[PDB]
Amino acid sequence: EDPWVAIAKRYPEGTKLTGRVTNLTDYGCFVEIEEGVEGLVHVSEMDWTNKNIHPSKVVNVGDVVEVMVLDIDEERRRISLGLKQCKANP
Amino acid sequence: KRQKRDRLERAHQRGYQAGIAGRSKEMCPYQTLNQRSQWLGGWREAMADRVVMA
Amino acid sequence: FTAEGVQEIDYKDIATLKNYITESGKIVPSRITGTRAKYQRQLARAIKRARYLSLLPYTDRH
Amino acid sequence: PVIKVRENEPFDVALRRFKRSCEKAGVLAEVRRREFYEKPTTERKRAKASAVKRHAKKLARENARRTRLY
Amino acid sequence: RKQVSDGVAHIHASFNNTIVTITDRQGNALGWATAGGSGFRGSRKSTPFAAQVAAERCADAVKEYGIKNLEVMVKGPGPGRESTIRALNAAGFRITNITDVTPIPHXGCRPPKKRRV
Amino acid sequence: MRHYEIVFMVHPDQSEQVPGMIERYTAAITGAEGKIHRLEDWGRRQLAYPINKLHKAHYVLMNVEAPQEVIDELETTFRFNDAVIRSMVMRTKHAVTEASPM
RNA sequence: CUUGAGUCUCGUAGAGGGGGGUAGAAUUCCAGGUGUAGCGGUGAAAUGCGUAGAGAUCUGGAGGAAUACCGGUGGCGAAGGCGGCCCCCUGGACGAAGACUGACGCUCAGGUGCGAAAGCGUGGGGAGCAAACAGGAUUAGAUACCCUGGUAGUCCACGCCGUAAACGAUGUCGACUUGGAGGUUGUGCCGGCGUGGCUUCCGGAGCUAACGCGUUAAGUCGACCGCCUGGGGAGUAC
Ligand SMILES: [Mg+2]
Ligand SMILES: [Mg+2]
Ligand SMILES: [Mg+2]
Ligand SMILES: [Mg+2]
Ligand SMILES: [Mg+2]
Ligand SMILES: [Mg+2]
Ligand SMILES: [Mg+2]
Ligand SMILES: [Mg+2]
Ligand SMILES: [Mg+2]
Ligand SMILES: [Mg+2]
Ligand SMILES: [Mg+2]
Ligand SMILES: [Mg+2]
Ligand SMILES: [Mg+2]
Ligand SMILES: [Mg+2]
Ligand SMILES: [Mg+2]
Ligand SMILES: [Mg+2]
Ligand SMILES: [Mg+2]
Ligand SMILES: [Mg+2]
Ligand SMILES: [Mg+2]
Ligand SMILES: [Mg+2]
Ligand SMILES: [Mg+2]
Ligand SMILES: [Mg+2]
Repeated sequence: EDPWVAIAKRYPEGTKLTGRVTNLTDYGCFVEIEEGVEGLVHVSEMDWTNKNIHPSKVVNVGDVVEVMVLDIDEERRRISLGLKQCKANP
Repeated sequence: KRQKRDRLERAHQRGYQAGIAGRSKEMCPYQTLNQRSQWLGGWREAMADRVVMA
Repeated sequence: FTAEGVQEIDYKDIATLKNYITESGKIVPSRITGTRAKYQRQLARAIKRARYLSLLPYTDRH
Repeated sequence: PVIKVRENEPFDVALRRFKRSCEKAGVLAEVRRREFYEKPTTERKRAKASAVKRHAKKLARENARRTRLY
Repeated sequence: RKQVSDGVAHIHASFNNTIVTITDRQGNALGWATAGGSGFRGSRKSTPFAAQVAAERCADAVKEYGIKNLEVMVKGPGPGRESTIRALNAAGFRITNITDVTPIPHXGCRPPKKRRV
Repeated sequence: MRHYEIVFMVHPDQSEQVPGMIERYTAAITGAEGKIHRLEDWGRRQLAYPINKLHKAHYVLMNVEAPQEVIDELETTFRFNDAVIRSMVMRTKHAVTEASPM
């Protein structure tokens, strides 16, 4: 009810977190510490081998990971996290 | 003729082709998560290209 | 939810209604915003009333 | 889907914003849809198919975890 | 002749063709090209490549005038719905602004019947 | 008799005439043993979209409790008066008094 | 006599019906400005539109029809059906405590009324769409599918017609008989625990030729009605 309205808090694309994953998909993972709030980070990201990476492979459930916010969709209510960025730039 | 082609590459191109032809993800014939990743990987790349085709 | 014990969502509450539309003025579906059934129906009537009075838009292309 | 370009923003960051602008406004879907008139019976019969599918997409996420391969 | 500086580029991306026209910011046409005029016919006419040519060969139809700014304004679902926005970049304009103006009825009139084949 | 709620907007250039209009209407209302429960006045606001190529309008909220014929006269009055560029007449279940979010 | 049936009191939700207003998007047209050689269409083409300046783009005006998003295996109606917003008239359902009537009930041949779309009559209206019709293609042929146009009609008023795979292919009313997950709408007592209505999916016993149905029964019974009796000939002839 409350949290989505004042989502300025971590709005800036540059902002980064450490959140904890809930479950995996095969297109992402979802990393949800913010509580009542949850990102995704798509399988495109998480690696520098594009999709040559199953989410299960790089990360597993109940596992904390550093991530930047990239895109918040105020309405439609969906945040786009990035995991390949908060670690190396080879 | 003497040796089977790369299974991962084939799986990635089968994915692409179901993609362009517009089948649903969840037609994917693989449960081997390794091949599965290739299949969907193709299928999603293909979803982009359909748009700019007629 | 608009379930701070509200009787009848109001159209002139422009501050609130803006949270339930998008950039292009389209009403956002209940499943996205977690709105209950009968608060969504009020939310619809209000935004429609508003649009008449020009307190809110129909589009961006105008 | 009206993106203004930001200070020093690369063109190939505006463009991808613009694409994602109308992906989330679902334009081509709307246009694709209204190319031709669908009889109101056909539209409504589509709506059932969507429902009887969505439903069975709240079944695999249960039942698979019960069964087992090899 | 009378230089401008600030323009706008309308793009009409149909399934069969792509018309592109630069105009002053009161919408007065200055130049234009198509895929049909670019030298493509039928199968070819309806591609993102043929649309690209159009955009850049429309860019060197408006050299006469000033240049720098250009707000793009795209309409329709054709394949020419980006290859142009790309081409205008390497044509050497700066795109300040860019927007879909594809018309949608809020109901409107009955569409044609569906094609049996 | 029965509650309403008017919310008439009026041509900007002719805002000077609005205090008169409010004066007049609230006469007719109560001149049939009616009432006024609210009467805010929002004043030259910005229109979300144009109206006859205007980009502003002077808004005037107003509640009532009247019988039908006067609230009817009032609507016709708005029709022909051409400084009044939009109207609106909802019914409401009760009297409404508390000041508006505007 | 009060348990069936009904009346009153306070509220709730709703595209239920009738009448009258009005608002934004869009298409087509008409009148201007800019501008110049193509537009349109298809699997590929052509008919068609365009130097008498189209298409594209901007401004002004006219007119009709339908109401994006909300929107959901959501809601309302006896069924057919019902979707922008606002007032006027109007029907039904549901719940909470109370009071009131006292079997006033259920079903119903004949009868009476409502009844999608097309169609018909009179008078309007006509944007878009589109039977007929005309031209272009395809094909051995193509009175088709596909393309370009396009008249009835589709819209409004009043009056007819009485039909549909008018379907849950399942008549109406009442009683009884293990469960599970939802949706929508009331109301109790403490965001947990109850108690009503309507509804979606799944399944047990039972039933079924099987498919399946399964407390919204196609299970177990009672009341009344409708209907069937090999296929063609025929829902046709008189
Ligand atoms: Mg067509
Ligand atoms: Mg105009
Ligand atoms: Mg007695
Ligand atoms: Mg009878
Ligand atoms: Mg009869
Ligand atoms: Mg008819
Ligand atoms: Mg005839
Ligand atoms: Mg007639
Ligand atoms: Mg006539
Ligand atoms: Mg036509
Ligand atoms: Mg035709
Ligand atoms: Mg012919
Ligand atoms: Mg009528
Ligand atoms: Mg009639
Ligand atoms: Mg019959
Ligand atoms: Mg029958
Ligand atoms: Mg029964
Ligand atoms: Mg069952
Ligand atoms: Mg039975
Ligand atoms: Mg049987
Ligand atoms: Mg027979
Ligand atoms: Mg006969």
